[PDB]
Amino acid sequence: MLFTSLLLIIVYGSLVNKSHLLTKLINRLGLIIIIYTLLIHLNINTLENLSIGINMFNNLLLINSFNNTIIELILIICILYVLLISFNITGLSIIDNLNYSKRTFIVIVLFNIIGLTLLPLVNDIMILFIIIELQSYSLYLLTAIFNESHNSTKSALYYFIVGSIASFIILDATVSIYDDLGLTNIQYILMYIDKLEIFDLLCLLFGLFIKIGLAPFYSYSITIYSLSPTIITNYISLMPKLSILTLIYIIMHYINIVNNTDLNYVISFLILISMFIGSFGGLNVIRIKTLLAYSSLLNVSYMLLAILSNSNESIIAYIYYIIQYSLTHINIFSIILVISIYLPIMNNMLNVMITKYSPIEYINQLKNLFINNIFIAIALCISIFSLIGIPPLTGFYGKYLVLISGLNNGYVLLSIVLIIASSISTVYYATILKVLSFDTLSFKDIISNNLIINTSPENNNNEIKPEISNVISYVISSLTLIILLIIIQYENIVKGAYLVLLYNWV
Amino acid sequence: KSFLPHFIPKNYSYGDYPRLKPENLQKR
Amino acid sequence: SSAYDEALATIRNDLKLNFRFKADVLEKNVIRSILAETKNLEIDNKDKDLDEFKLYDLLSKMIKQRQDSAAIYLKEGSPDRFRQTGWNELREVDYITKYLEALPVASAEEIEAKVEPIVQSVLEEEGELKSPKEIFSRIPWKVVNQDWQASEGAVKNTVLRLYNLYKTD
Amino acid sequence: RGILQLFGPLGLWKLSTFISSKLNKLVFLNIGFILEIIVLSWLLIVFKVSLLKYILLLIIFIIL
Amino acid sequence: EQFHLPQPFWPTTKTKEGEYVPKDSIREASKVFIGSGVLLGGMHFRRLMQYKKGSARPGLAKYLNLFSLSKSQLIGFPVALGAFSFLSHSFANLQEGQTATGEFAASSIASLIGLSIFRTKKPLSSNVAIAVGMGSLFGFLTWAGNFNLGDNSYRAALEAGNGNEGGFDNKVIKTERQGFWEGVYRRPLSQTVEDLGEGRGIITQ
Amino acid sequence: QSASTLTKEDVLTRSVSVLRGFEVKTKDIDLQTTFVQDLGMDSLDLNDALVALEEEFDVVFDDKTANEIKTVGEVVDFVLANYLPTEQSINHTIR
Amino acid sequence: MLVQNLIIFNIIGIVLLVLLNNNNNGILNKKSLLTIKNELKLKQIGLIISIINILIIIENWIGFNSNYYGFQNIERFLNIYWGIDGISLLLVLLTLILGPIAILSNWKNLKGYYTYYVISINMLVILMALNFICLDLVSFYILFESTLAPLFLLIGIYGANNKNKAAYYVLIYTLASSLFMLLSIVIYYIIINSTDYIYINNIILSINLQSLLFIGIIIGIAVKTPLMPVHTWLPTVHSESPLGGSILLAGVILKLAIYGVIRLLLPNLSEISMMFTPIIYIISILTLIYSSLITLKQTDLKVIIAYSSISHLAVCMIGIFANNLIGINGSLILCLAHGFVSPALFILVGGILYDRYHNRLINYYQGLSTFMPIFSIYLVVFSFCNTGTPLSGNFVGEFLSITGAVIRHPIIGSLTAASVLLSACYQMKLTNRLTGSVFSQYLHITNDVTNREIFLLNWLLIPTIIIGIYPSFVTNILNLASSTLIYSVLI
Ligand SMILES: CCCCCCCCCCCCCCCCCC(=O)OC[C@H](COP(=O)(O)OCCN)OC(=O)CCCCCCCCCCCCCCCCC
Ligand SMILES: CCCCCCCCCCCCCCCCCC(=O)OC[C@H](COP(=O)(O)OCCN)OC(=O)CCCCCCCCCCCCCCCCC
Ligand SMILES: CCCCCCCCCCCC(=O)OC[C@H](COP(=O)(O)OCC[N+](C)(C)C)OC(=O)CCCCCCCCCCC
Ligand SMILES: CCCCCCCCCCCC(=O)OC[C@H](COP(=O)(O)OCC[N+](C)(C)C)OC(=O)CCCCCCCCCCC
Repeated sequence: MLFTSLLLIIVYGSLVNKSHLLTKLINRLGLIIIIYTLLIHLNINTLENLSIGINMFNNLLLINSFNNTIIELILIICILYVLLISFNITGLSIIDNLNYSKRTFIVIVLFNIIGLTLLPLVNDIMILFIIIELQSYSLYLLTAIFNESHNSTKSALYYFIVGSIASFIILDATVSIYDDLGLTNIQYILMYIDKLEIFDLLCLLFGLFIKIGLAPFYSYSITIYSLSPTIITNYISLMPKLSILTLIYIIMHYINIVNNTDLNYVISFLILISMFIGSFGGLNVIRIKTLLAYSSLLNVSYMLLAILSNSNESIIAYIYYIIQYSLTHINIFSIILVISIYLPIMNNMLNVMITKYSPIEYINQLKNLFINNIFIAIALCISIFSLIGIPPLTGFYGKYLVLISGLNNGYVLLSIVLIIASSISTVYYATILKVLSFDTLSFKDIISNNLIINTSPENNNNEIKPEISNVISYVISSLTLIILLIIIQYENIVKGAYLVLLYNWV
Repeated sequence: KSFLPHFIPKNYSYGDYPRLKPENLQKR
Repeated sequence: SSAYDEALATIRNDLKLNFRFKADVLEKNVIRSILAETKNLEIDNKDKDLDEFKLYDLLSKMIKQRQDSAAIYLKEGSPDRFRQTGWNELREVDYITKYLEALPVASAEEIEAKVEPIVQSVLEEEGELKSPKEIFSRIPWKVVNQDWQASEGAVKNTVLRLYNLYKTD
Repeated sequence: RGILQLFGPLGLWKLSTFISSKLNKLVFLNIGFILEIIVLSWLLIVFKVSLLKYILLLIIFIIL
Repeated sequence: EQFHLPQPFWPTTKTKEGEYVPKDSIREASKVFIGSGVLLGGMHFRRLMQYKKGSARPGLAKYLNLFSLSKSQLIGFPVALGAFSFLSHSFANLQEGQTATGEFAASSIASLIGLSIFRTKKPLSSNVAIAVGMGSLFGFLTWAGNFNLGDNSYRAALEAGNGNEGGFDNKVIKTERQGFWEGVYRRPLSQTVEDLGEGRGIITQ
Repeated sequence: QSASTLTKEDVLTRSVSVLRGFEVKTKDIDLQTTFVQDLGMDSLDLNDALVALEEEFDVVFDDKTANEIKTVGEVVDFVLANYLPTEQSINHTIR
Repeated sequence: MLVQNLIIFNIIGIVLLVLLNNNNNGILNKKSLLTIKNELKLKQIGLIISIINILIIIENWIGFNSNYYGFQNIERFLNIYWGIDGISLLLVLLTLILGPIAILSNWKNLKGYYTYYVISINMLVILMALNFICLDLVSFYILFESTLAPLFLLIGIYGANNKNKAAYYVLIYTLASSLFMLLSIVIYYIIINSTDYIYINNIILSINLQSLLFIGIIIGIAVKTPLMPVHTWLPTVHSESPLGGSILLAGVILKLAIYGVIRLLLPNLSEISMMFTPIIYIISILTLIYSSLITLKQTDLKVIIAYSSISHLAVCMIGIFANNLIGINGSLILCLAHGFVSPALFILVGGILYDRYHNRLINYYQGLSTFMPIFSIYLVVFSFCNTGTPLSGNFVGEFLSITGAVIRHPIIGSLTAASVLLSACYQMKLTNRLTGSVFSQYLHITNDVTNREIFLLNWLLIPTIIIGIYPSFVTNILNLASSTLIYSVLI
């Protein structure tokens, strides 16, 4: 469905005239395509049938219940992202027209979704190299979609070079495995899992660790996420981690067959450093996207602890954590895009320059959100308290399940460190909450006729005009309550995670 | 005659806090 | 007058390292400005030798001027487009302070320990304190070169710091 | 107000300020900087794992 | 009669008396000292070539300055690491095994030896505080069981039958002490006297 | 990267050094030192000094400013407000 | 019929206040009638909600059996089992009683946003009350740390000048320490596959593992009582949080640590609790002695009250760790008595003096009995109650806790008797100064204690005297539940 509909959109977009309205309607067509793709995938793929694992296309691809769950998650999260570009986020032309300016926006997303879904399914070293480049190239194009932006082109240049080096490392690892064994199919390689250099697979993971911003390769990820536009950072900082982490879990599943203790220590060493940089790094920063980049690094480290353990509880921990983190990731960036309407207008010290690509760029731009919009502020507070890990929010159960897998497999040092890192990271998490609400009682009797929303003309002075459009506000409302009220259906959701099998069987 | 009680420091440096001779107000 | 030669040797040596390694431009501007001021010190203080105390006063004068400039810029705004002129003054003070502390002299803490007993005595032996002049009269401004290992300017500013703390009114 | 503040909010703030200042200088867009770190990580593969703690002590030494 | 104190220590594989062949402290420490010196010295010369390759490009210079080490650091680092390798192996041989106390001593002393080289322009007490901090971190590292408990984890114990998969039975009392991860319904009273002692309510009032 | 790194004291220090390479009347130059009276500069001598000061700080005085500047301090103020680093190639910054 | 009714009614109560106040927020520039008189009609509804919450537990109290061993009112809700025994029943009643008292304390002394404050207070009361009726470690931890989110915002919004520092202290001190308790809970769920109270009490773990579990749990508890040297957050929070926040924190939150010892340490880690008892006594004795001496040098009026709570809860920790029924009952009695006297001292200091003069420095106040006689009467009476004078519930709790400590350890447990002298030293020095000498030259004559402040003081004084004179109202409920926590093998 994806491939066939992508070709039609490519031709149609180049035929019709260039306009913002047609691009937005074409974006809605892409939304229907992903929705149709989800319906088709759910019709034929079931958890019970895929438990054993089914080979496809001359065994080049292998789909199981573990892989199928992530693919369904990828399609769903992509649907929520397209809603941002398929509908209004602020209702203001000066702000929203950026999303409708580039026609190939929906085309590049559909290219990347194909790469994202097929990556966990790779069963050959040749197709592994092909798919990882297909996903990587699509991310470079999306980072450079705004080619009139100096920062966007600079970030894409940085993204291309770092990813290309990682691709070379991935290619170098697969070639070294072929030299030792002469086989390209992973299942054939598993026959010689006890006779190949298991550190060559560590070289493969090193290339994958670069693509997810893991330490010591964290620096480029933070720089790219902060410079890129908020609409672009929202995608490139979450989507690559959905597929690569799933593939890392499969590779670590194969590595644990021989159970190389030296391999675990090296990965533990990188996880330990990533928790230090992830926690202390965000303590002294002024940009919100820079803060979220450190937050992204820290949370990936938590998931890697579950991946490194690679046990039955790890499947439950990883599947739950990746789902709830994605929903929190979408909710936070959705709120950030909307709340740009409450920015004061100058009418200066520090000569602060704010561009149309990132209207919200500093943490202190979130000031007085408790007064400007109490419901949106609480929704952000719930999301932030979830990242902290306050129970009974979705974030607590994610860390609760990760700790179970870590301590069950004997990672006492990492479990204690991850909890110290959580407390350290709470400092900058609480700073967001301090900016939102701690000055409410002093600024309650204040006058703000210079906000961006105040420039919006009224219709007839009698219509009750909402400040936010129907779609984006509903998505925030739905995601916020799912995070808040997870205790109601927590037991059944984990039971669903009980049935996700990666060749466990019995 | 009068003398200061015990444990009264001769000197202190609390940043820019003014430094004055310790005086027992009971003896005023 | 050899410590001044040793102290000036480091300043010139650091400039070569800054240029060779392409280090901070501001540090290069700091060092080149000190050598300009030090050039005046050579001309003006000729035939009177060059002790470290006159070098300490030379560096102290530079530090206070930039602090005075920074105190105005940080209040009224910087004139440059990027509003970095005020912060540049503060960053240059750190470089000069780095060379100021490298001089073989006593720190302000030791001088404060050698001046506070004098300040306390004046208050105790007179009842009330109104001006630092009464403290200056008891300062031996002839033997403070190896006993206190301080300069004229170093002692003068320290007494003012303690006088403000100890002023009754 | 003393040792419990050194081993508390005041001491941890000074520790956090020192550590976070170093990490702020490590984040800048530079191809040569990130390239060397990637190549440096290849030494972890080469080195025998019993040297990890020595690397850990070396890393802390550079923070100073 | 020693005092009855709690023992919050994770399980460790023990070697019986006569085992634990000692480690050659000199040879192990010399490999770290020589290896660290060649790499740190070798990279220093290589970075000098990068400076000469171009010195009019601010971007290259900024990253080179961060990785650059002073002469004292180029000397102090191999000595500190070499001293750490020697003391860690030397203290382990004395105790017939590696303990957090020995690693705390090995890390703190070696760090202080190194700190006295490349941190000369600092108070001695300042270097002692960092040495204590550095030593405590590696003592905590050994106490936690390095990066992984290995065969002392619950997963390893569960596979070996030392877990709690079979439930519990009060009618079966084991004279020997249970496993670290094993739970029981009822314990011998003699074991309680061993752990706590007679006194405040055990056996006697 | 592309930001001014000048200070009022450094700009004044280099301004004095440039002006001491000419045949000025007095070597004591400060912010309030006037070109016409204290330095004894005529029409062409003043313009020679202004262009020489332009070369030092890599700045260009506009026509209105150059035709109305009176004191050295005004030159110092102009340099601080208007100086910018010259844009480098793509390789100098990102590499 | 308890947790289901309590959560559903309060959730409906939260929704009701949100719908009414936030209906006209759509840039209407409106005036409305609910906001008249500082949102009186919205404060009144929230006050009624707190009162009804008390009636909910009273209906279940009628069916409570004091002669039945084990948990009663066992209920399944949200995939969680809930139950009540003797110890849980009394602590729930104390938490719900302080609900209306906390709301009434800030009736007309907030700068605005009363609806947000009312909802936050009621949410905290219910969350803390639910923490006494959960029947597993995971549910205990969820409610143990869920209160941080409403409390962090409450302090940061309605706090004093240093509210920002106080909000960071309470959020980080109580979370970084509770995470160490979560590690012990995770270990239980790994090796036993369950965290149920009854299930884990019957399991004997290795003496080394019990030591590790005890340390992880005690770190979360010791920070929350609090105990030295992890106590420095509490004086900052009390001196900056609003009066209603101080009442809940001093009256309920600090009692969760004592209840945590009952549930998480005594019945499941009994063998290691005996071994740790000398260490706990040494820490608590030093906490009691040091805090009393530190209180003598404090100048902030509300900080003095904050340190007084540390010394009293040190006695509670000493009593609850005694392996006899006298010490255990006395610790529970002292917790209930402290739950009334301690908020009253904050009301006198942070609610009466502060609401008039807005300065908490001690140098501004002396001779207050000249123009505030009603204030001085309550101040003196509550000062004697805080010092353990008989006829007050504090004396019954302190005497039995000291007696139980001596029975547990005659030599070092005798040092707990120093609380009789040390508590009177700092408490009376404050009261003697506030009432003695001439009226302060820095104060203007103003109103004495009003009717609203009289109501708060009287209905906090009444439970203290009733418990002090006839503590058998409390002992009868506790006797069967508390007897299960004793570990001894007499042969
Ligand atoms: C009772 C309640 C207790 C609660 C708290 C318990 C923990 C207490 C921790 C105590 C240690 C921190 C407090 C003292 C540190 C004070 C820092 C300081 O004074 O300055 C920073 C110092 C450099 O000193 P300087 O900047 O020049 O300051 C002037 C000093 N005269 O910079 C340094 O030299 C520091 C050494 C370099 C940095 C080392 C970092 C290595 C890792 C440290 C441990 C972090 C562990 C994090 C684990 C999770 C993340 C992995
Ligand atoms: C010999 C080759 C180079 C060494 C290997 C470096 C790469 C691997 C380290 C992983 C982290 C990558 C960080 C980025 C690479 C570091 C590059 C570097 O060396 O820059 C030095 C940097 C700046 O130092 P600065 O003094 O400000 O500048 C010198 C001017 N003369 O100084 C720094 O701040 C860099 C240190 C970053 C902080 C990393 C901390 C990692 C965690 C350590 C503690 C572990 C936490 C757990 C502790 C308990 C464990 C039981
Ligand atoms: C027991 C389960 C309860 C969970 C749900 C509780 C309600 C959530 C808020 C939705 C309604 C809303 O945001 O409405 C806002 C309300 C009403 O305040 P107001 O003064 O009228 O608003 C101002 C508008 N004015 C000025 C025009 C009058 O205030 C609240 O935020 C109170 C409830 C939240 C307290 C705790 C926040 C952090 C929660 C973290 C969870 C871990
Ligand atoms: C095991 C029991 C653990 C108990 C809790 C541990 C200590 C908590 C300290 C509170 C910090 C706070 O409140 O963060 C806020 C403070 C603000 O500092 P401030 O008060 O404004 O003064 C300082 C500011 N100045 C100088 C401008 C006046 O920022 C910090 O310090 C940031 C670092 C906090 C990291 C905490 C991580 C703890 C890791 C887990 C334990 C090893």
